[PDB]
Amino acid sequence: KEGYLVNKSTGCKYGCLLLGKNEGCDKECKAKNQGGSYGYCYAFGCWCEGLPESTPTYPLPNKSCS
Repeated sequence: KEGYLVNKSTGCKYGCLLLGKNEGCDKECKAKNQGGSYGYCYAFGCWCEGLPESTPTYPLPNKSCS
């Protein structure tokens, strides 16, 4: 399961504006905690491809955000 970097506390995904493979997004989306294989900007959200079934994906099952 892939998906945006949804903040595990607020349920707010880390949204981009500049779509495609964002370098900054790559850093967070393909970060250690994330474990993803790819990190880019889908619909102004950090879409982490290669994501574990353990890594939460927007939106959170606790809280929602924009």
